[PDB]
Amino acid sequence: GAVLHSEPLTVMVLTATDPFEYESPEHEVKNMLHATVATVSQYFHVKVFNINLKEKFTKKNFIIISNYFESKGILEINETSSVLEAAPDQMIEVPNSIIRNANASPKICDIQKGTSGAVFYGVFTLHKKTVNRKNTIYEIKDGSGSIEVVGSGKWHNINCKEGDKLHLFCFHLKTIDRQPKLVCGEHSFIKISKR
Repeated sequence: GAVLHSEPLTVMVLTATDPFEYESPEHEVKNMLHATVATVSQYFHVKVFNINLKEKFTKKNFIIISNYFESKGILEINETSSVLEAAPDQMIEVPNSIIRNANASPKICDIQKGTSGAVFYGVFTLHKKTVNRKNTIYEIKDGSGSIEVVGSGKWHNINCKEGDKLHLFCFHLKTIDRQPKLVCGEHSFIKISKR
């Protein structure tokens, strides 16, 4: 159950992925990208479903979004949304603290406290990989704990080795055998950093 934001909101683009394939709710494969943006008070993760907007979602661009959606605190832009270039006199002053917050990853111990279905993003070191038959277990670890990431579909058996860093986008928390795990969903994405 998403909510609709009708009013213009000026944001500064912080980061954006390249386009990648995903399956839509109508069971069609299309392209999307993940982005992060900031107002003067807060940063947001954004799912961008209209790939024609990829040039507007460039780092340090100022854009004005309207008729966009929000689910679980994540903003969603689809074809029906409006994304305009901000005029020079429409720029906003984003404190560097917000940008630092946006780039910070959550600690695994805090992911482990999440409610079922909570959504997380971050960059984590791969500690152990178990390639099963229908899915792959990527055990990630930081100084606060360890958690299993369950990858299937596009994220089954990806080309990585223990020690690499995995940048996880839009994974969600699920209890599996009395244990919190991160699992992929419709809009999940992984980026590998070799080490």
